[PDB]
Amino acid sequence: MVEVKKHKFPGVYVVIDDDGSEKIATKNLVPGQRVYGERVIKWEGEEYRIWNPHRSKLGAAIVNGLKNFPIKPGKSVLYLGIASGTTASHVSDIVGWEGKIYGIEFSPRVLRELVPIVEERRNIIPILGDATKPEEYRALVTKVDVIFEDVAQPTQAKILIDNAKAYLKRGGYGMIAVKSRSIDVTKEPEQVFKEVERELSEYFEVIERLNLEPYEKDHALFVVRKP
Amino acid sequence: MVEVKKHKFPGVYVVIDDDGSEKIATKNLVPGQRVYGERVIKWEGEEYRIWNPHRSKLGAAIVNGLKNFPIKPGKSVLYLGIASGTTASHVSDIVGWEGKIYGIEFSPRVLRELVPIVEERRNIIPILGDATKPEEYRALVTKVDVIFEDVAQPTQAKILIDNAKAYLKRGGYGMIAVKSRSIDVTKEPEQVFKEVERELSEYFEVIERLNLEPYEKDHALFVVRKP
Amino acid sequence: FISENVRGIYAFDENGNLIEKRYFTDKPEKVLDQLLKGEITKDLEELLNSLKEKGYDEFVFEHPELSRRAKELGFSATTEFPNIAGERLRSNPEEFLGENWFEEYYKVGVALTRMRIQEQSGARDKMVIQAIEALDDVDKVINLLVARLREWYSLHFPELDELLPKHPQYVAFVKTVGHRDNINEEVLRELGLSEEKIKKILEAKEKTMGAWMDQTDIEVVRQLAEEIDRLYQLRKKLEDYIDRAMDDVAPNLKALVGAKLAARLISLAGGLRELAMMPSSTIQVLGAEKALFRHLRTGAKPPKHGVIYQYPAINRSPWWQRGKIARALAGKLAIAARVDYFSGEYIAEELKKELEARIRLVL
Amino acid sequence: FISENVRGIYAFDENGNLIEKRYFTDKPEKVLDQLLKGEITKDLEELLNSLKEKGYDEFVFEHPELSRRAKELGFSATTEFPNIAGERLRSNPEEFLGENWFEEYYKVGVALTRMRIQEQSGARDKMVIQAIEALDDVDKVINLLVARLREWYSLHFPELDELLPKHPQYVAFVKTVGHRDNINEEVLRELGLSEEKIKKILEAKEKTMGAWMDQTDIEVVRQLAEEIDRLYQLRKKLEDYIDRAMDDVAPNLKALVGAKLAARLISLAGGLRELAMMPSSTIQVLGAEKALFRHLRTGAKPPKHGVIYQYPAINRSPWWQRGKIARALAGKLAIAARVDYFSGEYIAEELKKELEARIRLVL
Amino acid sequence: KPSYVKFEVPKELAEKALQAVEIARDTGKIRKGTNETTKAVERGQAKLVIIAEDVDPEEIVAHLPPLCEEKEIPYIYVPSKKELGAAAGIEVAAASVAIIEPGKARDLVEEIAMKVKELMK
Amino acid sequence: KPSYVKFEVPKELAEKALQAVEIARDTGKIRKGTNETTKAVERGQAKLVIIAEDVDPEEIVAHLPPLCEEKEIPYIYVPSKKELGAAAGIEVAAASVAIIEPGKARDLVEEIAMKVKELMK
RNA sequence: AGCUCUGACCGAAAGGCGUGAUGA
RNA sequence: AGCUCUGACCGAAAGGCGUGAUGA
Repeated sequence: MVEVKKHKFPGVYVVIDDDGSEKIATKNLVPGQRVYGERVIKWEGEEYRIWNPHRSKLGAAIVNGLKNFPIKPGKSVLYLGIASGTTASHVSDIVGWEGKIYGIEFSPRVLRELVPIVEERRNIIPILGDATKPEEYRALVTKVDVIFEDVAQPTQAKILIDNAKAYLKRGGYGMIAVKSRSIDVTKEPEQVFKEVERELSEYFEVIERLNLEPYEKDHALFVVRKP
Repeated sequence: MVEVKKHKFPGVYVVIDDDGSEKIATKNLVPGQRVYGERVIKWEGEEYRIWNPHRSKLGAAIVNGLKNFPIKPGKSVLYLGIASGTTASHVSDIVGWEGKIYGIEFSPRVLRELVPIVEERRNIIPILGDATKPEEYRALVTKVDVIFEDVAQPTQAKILIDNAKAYLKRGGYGMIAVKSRSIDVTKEPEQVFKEVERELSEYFEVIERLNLEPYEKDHALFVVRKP
Repeated sequence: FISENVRGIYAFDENGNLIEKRYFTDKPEKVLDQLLKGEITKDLEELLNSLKEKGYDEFVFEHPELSRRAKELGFSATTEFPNIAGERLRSNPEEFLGENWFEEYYKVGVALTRMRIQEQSGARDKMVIQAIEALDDVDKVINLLVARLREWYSLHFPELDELLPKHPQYVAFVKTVGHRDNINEEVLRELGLSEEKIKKILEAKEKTMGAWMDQTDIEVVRQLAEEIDRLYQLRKKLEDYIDRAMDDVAPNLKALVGAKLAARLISLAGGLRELAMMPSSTIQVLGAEKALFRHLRTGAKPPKHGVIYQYPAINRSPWWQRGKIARALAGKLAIAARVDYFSGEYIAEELKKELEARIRLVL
Repeated sequence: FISENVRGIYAFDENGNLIEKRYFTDKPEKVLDQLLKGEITKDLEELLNSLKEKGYDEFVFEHPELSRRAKELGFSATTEFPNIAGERLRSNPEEFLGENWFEEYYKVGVALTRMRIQEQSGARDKMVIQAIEALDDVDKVINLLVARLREWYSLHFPELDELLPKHPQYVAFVKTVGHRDNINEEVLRELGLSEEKIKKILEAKEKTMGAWMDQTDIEVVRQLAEEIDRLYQLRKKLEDYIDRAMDDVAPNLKALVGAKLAARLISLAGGLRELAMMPSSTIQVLGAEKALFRHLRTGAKPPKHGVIYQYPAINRSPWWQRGKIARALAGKLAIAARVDYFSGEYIAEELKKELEARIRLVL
Repeated sequence: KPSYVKFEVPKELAEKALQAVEIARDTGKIRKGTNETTKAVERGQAKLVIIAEDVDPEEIVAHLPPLCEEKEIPYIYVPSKKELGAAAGIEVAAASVAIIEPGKARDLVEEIAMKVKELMK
Repeated sequence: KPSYVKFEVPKELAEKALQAVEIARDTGKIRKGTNETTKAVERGQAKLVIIAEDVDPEEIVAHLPPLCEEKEIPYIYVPSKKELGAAAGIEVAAASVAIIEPGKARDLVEEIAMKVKELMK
């Protein structure tokens, strides 16, 4: 039954899958690969990797109608907390060959599970680092267009602002997913969310906040602009 | 009281002491030097080193009327079993400046007590070594005129023959002092003395045996000559 | 001024300008590891001397240690991030790297990483468990081979036994100083040694109840000392190992209680799988054999001390209080174990903070 | 042909002639110490080849070994004492050495004698006692850092634990072989290793239950090994020392029962003094209460009388008999000690002989 | 859709278990919570180990399934953990629980057993 | 003239001891021989330790003098050993003996005591 | 001669608490 | 818990033996 037609965002596709329903999905950059064991589907000449909102936040972000999305073919993005690559694998599809991604995990065991991928899919650069230290990678990255921060850690608000001065280029965006207990497990979700926004708006302009429900609970994705 | 006049042997001297009696003595090679803490008496210009028979066997053998005595001024002697030096301290006096003694101790501790002495008295060469193995000193010595073996040791009969082949030179004499339980503790001294005489006569011409009583018990000097 | 590339170390003029550059002479992956870490190499020092050469006392770096140990080199430097230089290079890299500059940042990049990541293994939990015990053995061994070199060398110098009670120095004394008469002020200080220490002994050297040794007796004892000294060295490289494999085994446990105490807890476990697989109650009390006496010969009550009590927070905290604090660290440990076992995701700072703020209290 | 001077190594024509010589390029005293004992040095091998230039297959020495290991390397030689060469030199030294030749033989000898002789010390009965316990320690120390290395490396290669049961070769394997996939027939025999051995394990490499290590897990463990194999080096130089100061302490006890056992006996004494000063009854049984410690305390073989029972003659002889032999060597030993304490005079061949023929017997 | 859940439970088959403890709390014991639940599992006091699909961090009980398979015990996921809390002794949440000596509900348990033993492959 | 003899002993004060033993062997013990002689000296059992000036190698008893000045015991050399053997229990030579419990000779002992304490310097 | 920490209840309140209190 | 071998008598003889037999 599957039908596949262009979604609003460049590098995103909508599918009317078996029954009636709608899911998003992205063109596989390297046909034949399968990263996180997700549903590929075949279309005219080509394979589109489904992207499940329950797996990637940024997927859930977009199914919840993320308004504006700086990550588009050709763009150079810095990715903090790239992990296995389940979440960043998809942006690779989007970004494309003249696109470039700088992935940064910290635990060496997880990032490992990525390193073999980057042979087939060569627009990614796994870099074992700590976001808390931007300079440790000072010589492995070039100024980026989008910064992307996942990394559930209390200081994550400042993490973004730091990297942002180091790397993010004037007037490019960056967007962060916040889990809220990452920051403070005691005080009320909106209040931390609201605090986080202020701490950001001190450096950026916070041009959006989007809560990630039903998929993920008590998270929210923000996107900010660098003046 | 003391009067000192020449003995029958070149390099030996006689003294008529405090009261009535006779002792032997040598002209100290390096005035001021005292080896085994023996009585040195002075004479017209020089000193004479008393020689006590109870200490040096060849001392006794000379008070017992050792008949012929190959160790004379100029002669190069191989001294085997040279100990502290009490016993060759004297032959050094006789041998004199153009004379050369090669001493061989085994126990390194005793030899050490010689080593200081031979700075001053530089005609002796102290050599750590084992008479059993003559080659162990093969390159520290040169052919001698006399060999002298003390070394209370069973094979000693052999020891002498063995060295007499490497070192002692044609018609050169040698003299060994035998303790008789050095060789066989059980059997009768005048017996071993014989079996020893025989053992030597296989190689040398046994030109003398002289019992070392009363001074030393059951020892005897032998003189042999080399065909 | 001075920023590092994936190709060479560049120093830029105060405005925009080049000045000079040094290319990585070995494998760039290798050099960078040191440079990125804050470490200073020769490729760098070859540069700065050349920069002094053109008359620059002025110095700026992107890392805090590159500047702080640059001053430990002489030159007055300072730390500033995205400084004029890093900004220059990262701004438009193909200026410096040609058009294929990314394909480059890529190779040096994947290359640097495969270096720092340990190969897939499933035994490595039990490898740390040897290495942790294998350093407790090296600890019997050392107290023992010092016990020897202490009284043996005291024949020759009895005094200095209780003079330099700190072992690593007694040893290096014997190892370099050597004979009792080789010792002099100059080489006594080169050993550590306060201005008094260099006397309190030098007085004893000058008169002593000491026996006498020669170039032979010494030469052996100084050979026992060269072994103590390589055993110490064997210690450094054993923990150095632990603290690097914890990265690949329990990033969290390591980030929580420290790489050593992590590996220790992994030890009286049976490994990680067991450590992970069990309660927090079977954790707080682990190393519990010794708390202390009062019935061995006297009379009193029994209770217990488990390993994790060396947590500086459990330690500087008192009687009354405390073990309520053990109850806690035990739990965050059980969580650390599981994510560490199954995932590897660094969640540490989350529950590190969940713990800190935790169980503030009644006194 | 060949014999050695106080200056050089000469090689003489079959008649009387000089052929060629090689002067001593080091301190002669140092080279002679090696040559006189039968050891071969460069100066001697520099010669041999230079002789074979001139075309000499014929070789004759003055010492059994100079000829043995002259075959162990190339050349065909035979041992003969006062050979044409040794005879030419000592016969008329003046020829080779000038008019002052004695003042020379004197120097090189007195010199060499102060080389082999230790300086005056009253502590060396104890310095030995240290050494002898000091390597009873190095023996604890080695067994233990072996049990580690054994099971630790047996994570990566379980099989070869009972494959190479002989400790030193297990070690050197790990130390050079290193990683599992490094092993091969060629470098496997480089270690000892029968041709069956190189098989029994080589299948065990190919198949295995062994977990995986990388360039890192190894490189620490192959750093354990490098250590065990220097402790071994330390043991050698520990016995190499005992068997030397035993010449300067008790030449006699040494020449009688052996340098080690002589040091052990001095050892559970309290020293040389306390040895010579006690009966022969307090001697024969000594490690009896150190070897009887194996029934009720720790436990082992049915309790073994005495230290001195390690005498090859006490051992190669039976129950019924034996016994009365200890009572004897016991006797000789007390004597050797006093002579040794007081005199040092080497009387050892006497009692050695008085003992040997002693207590021939019933059965 | 947590990744520590082996099989796919029906939302009632669970419920029968969710109340199977509710009254299994009476004339036999239970052991509320995940710390003393893991307790019982290692010591075999575990009859059936019931768990929650809510619990996060998802690794807090992610260890139970392997530990159970090993110790030869049946387990179940009752999709809500707040209900599991109150269905034991007390309101406040229970990530998982297990039952030692069912008591009331004795035969009322292995129902889930015969069903877990196949459904999980 | 052996060098292990400190003091110069009387040609008589000696046989008095050589004969102070002969009948000191009667209801008091002796301990014949040099081995069990050294035994007694280390255990205090020695009253007077008598030696010989003959004995050779001269290092076989050369140890008794030092061991005595230590254990605080008086000692005397009887110029012949063969004598000393017979004067103890048996003909064959005795290099030294000593007195435990003089027995016959109780006070006939310390006669040599006084002398020996003054003699030895 | 070898083994197991304990499992709802501190807070005046606020409500903190099986994602561990309090007792060890 | 922490520390002590036994002292004239084997040999047919020869005579070997406290400068240790025989028994341990």
